[PDB]
Parts: sequence; structure tokens; C-alpha cells
Amino acid sequence: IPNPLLGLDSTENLYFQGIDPFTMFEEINVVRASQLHRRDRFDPVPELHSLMKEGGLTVLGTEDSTEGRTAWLATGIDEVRQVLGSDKFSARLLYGGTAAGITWPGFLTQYDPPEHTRLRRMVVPAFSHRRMQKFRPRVEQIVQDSLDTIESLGGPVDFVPHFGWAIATPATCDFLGIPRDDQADLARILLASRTDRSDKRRTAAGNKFMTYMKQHVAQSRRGSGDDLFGIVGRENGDAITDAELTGVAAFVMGAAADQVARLLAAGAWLMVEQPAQFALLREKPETVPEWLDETMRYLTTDEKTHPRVATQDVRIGNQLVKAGDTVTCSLLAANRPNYPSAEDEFDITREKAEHLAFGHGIHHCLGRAMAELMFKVSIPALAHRFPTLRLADPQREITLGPPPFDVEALLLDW
Ligand code: HEM
Repeated sequence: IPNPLLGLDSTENLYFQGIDPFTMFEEINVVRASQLHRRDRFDPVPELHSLMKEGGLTVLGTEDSTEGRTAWLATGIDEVRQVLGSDKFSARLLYGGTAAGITWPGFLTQYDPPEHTRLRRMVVPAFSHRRMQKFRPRVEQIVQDSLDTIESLGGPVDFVPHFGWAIATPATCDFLGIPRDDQADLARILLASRTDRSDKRRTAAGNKFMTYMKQHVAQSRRGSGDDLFGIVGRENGDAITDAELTGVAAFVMGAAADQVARLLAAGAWLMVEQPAQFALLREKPETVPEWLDETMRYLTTDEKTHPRVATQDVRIGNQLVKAGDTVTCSLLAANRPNYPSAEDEFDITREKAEHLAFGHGIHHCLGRAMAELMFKVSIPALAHRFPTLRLADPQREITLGPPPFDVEALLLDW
């Protein structure tokens, strides 16, 4: 029971007869974690900076009960690696108890070993570095086409649709063997499923996407294509279900496409804020071999991991994480430990890398090679194409939406 006589926070104050107290505990902690991972331009917000000073693991929130659950945030590099690498944390127990089945087939984030292990191993060959080498000429074409479109239009151009999404959409679709003719409509359907203010219309759009994808999976899984479905289907036969394949494909075209569009937009923004450094990349790329790792570290466009649930009492740093507690990891805090300082500032010439932008442990980014391929093609190509790239209006702040790192618009000229 919140006490609205004492405080002003709307989220904290929500109460009505018959409200679920546990649902409320989980939801306010998600909101708290989210608030902490907004950004101040490229930087952590003061609240996260303050929290980082407290120690490597702090209390996000606690349940009203005697011997109730605690939600923790890990911010120290040591604590984050320890949590994410430990077999004493479950991902699946976040979504239900032991006896609960899988909710979203193919949503790897939701699986624990041994089934996490098997399903990931089944799909891994499609995401390999070798496979990304093969995919590279297509990505190069996608990027040059996007740049041609931008240049043809004339400045100013919004790089969110014309750079982030113009690359992410065809790249993800092509990876899944989606015919060119279908792509614009699917992207439109996905927009409705991600943004429509009506939850009813949001679900109808999601349903429309998932049924297209189920059909596409059935058509493609026994075929001879180099798409994800052909690869995984030919290799695995009936060991992978249509539902599982559909989930993986949907993730790639939905959540993951959004993640890469956001990363590319954040990259283009950094380029216009740090043009002398990116001039070094354009003109002498061999002298800055760690540029990409440093960019990932600085940007950390996925600020935090999904909460993990402790399956037994476990020591994390100083603290005792009790069975049933959750720990959320701040990749942002892990990658920017020295914020603010000269050493934390973006430095394209840095050695040794860091970093944890793609997570850690068994759940670490399956799409790392694909994401890096996209970035490593896109950013240098942008630099060569528009050496004079700049903000159309240098006085206007970039508007950031809710995490993860969400550039809403990026109006650039050259
Ligand atoms: C199209 C490109 C991408 C694909 C296909 C992809 C795919 C995936 C998948 C399937 C997982 C779940 C792995 C598992 O649970 O075993 C994952 C996890 C993760 N990804 Fe990606 N990803 C992409 C881009 C990105 C980008 C741009 C970032 C941010 C830099 C990112 C950051 C992460 C992180 C931090 C995790 C771990 C989450 C956690 O531990 O809770 N990914 N990725």
C-alpha cells in the first residue's frame, strides 16, 4: 500500500482495490532500472553516476514482506561479469516457476540450460563469422544504396529513417531470405506492433507479422536458400520446431533490427560530435585498429541486461544475493567506470578495448558478429561519403526516448 499523502511519484503511488502487489513490485523496479539508464547526451545520468559510487552492487528495490525479494543492480565490472557468468542465476525463472513451459519459443533470452544450450547451438551456424563474411557484400550494397538515397535527397536528412532503419530493415530481412517485394510492408507492420497506442491494434499487427513469418518458415525450412531458415532447417530437420524458428526469425526482424537501427543512429550522431576523430578513421584506418571496440564501449547502446533470478543464496562481491532475488546488470556502468574523466572520454586511438556492450556468459549477444559487420561497414562508408557531415541545427539538442539508447531524430547536413 503506497501512501499518497507523503509522496508525489505517480508510478509509485498507483493503487486500486484488487491490485496485485507482486506485479507492482516487479513493475516499479523495471521503471527504476529504466530511469537509471536514460542518457545525458552520450553519458550516464547523474543518478547512475551517484549509484556507481556506492559500490558494485546496490539495492534497486525491496518487497514489503518480511523475508521478501530484493532487486539488485550490478554496476561494477567484477560484479557484472560474476553475475552474468554464474550458473546460480536463471533467466527462465523470471517468466514463471519450474513447472512453467516456454512462453515465447525461440526467445533465447528466456531459456535456461540444457534447453538454452541445445537451441542456441542449433541456430549458431547461421550467425557465425564465416557466415558474416559471406553476407558482407550484400551489406556493402545496402549501405551504398542508403548513402545514394541520402545524397540524392539533399540535406538536411533525418538519419534515423534514412540511415539506421534504411540499413537495418533490408539487412535483417535479407538475412532471413525475405523477398524484396515484402520488406516495406513488413517494416510498416512491425512499426505498428512496436508503436501503436492502441494495445488491441498493436496485438493485431503482431499477429499479422507472426502469421506471415510462420508461413515463411514453413516455406523456407526445407528449401535450398542461404537464409537462416534453410541453414538451420537443413542442418537440424525436425529437431527444431516451426515455433522455435519463427521466434528466432521474429526476434531478428523485430527487437534486433530496432537495436541495430538505434546503434547506427547513435554512431552517426557521435561522428558529427567527434569529426576530427572520425577523420582519422576515414583517412588513416590502419592507425586506429580498435576504433570499433572503443565506439561500442563509449556508446553502450544496450545499457542493461534482462534481470537474472538467483536460484540459491550466492555471494556477489561483498553482498549476499538471496535465493529468489533478482540482479540487473548495468552494461553502461561497466563500460563507463571512470565517468567523468579524461580517460572515459571517447578516444578512437585507445588500445585494449574493454568492454561488455554485448553482454557476458551463456546469453551473450548471438548477433554480435552481425551487429559489428553492420557498424564496421556503415560508419566508415558514411565518413568517406560525407566528410563534412554535421548537425543541421547545432543549437538543437538531440531528443532521446526511453532506453535503450533511443535517438528519436537526427537531422544532418553536409
Ligand atoms: C541484428 C543484430 C543482432 C542480433 C541478430 C542479436 C541477437 C541476439 C540474441 C538472439 C540474443 C539472446 C542470446 C541468448 O539469450 O542466448 C542477444 C543478446 C544480447 N544482445 Fe544482441 N543482437 C543483435 C544486435 C545487438 C546490438 C546492436 C547490441 C548492443 C550493442 C546487442 C546487445 C546484446 C546484449 C547486451 C545481450 C545479452 C542480454 C542479456 O544478457 O540479458 N545486440 N542478441
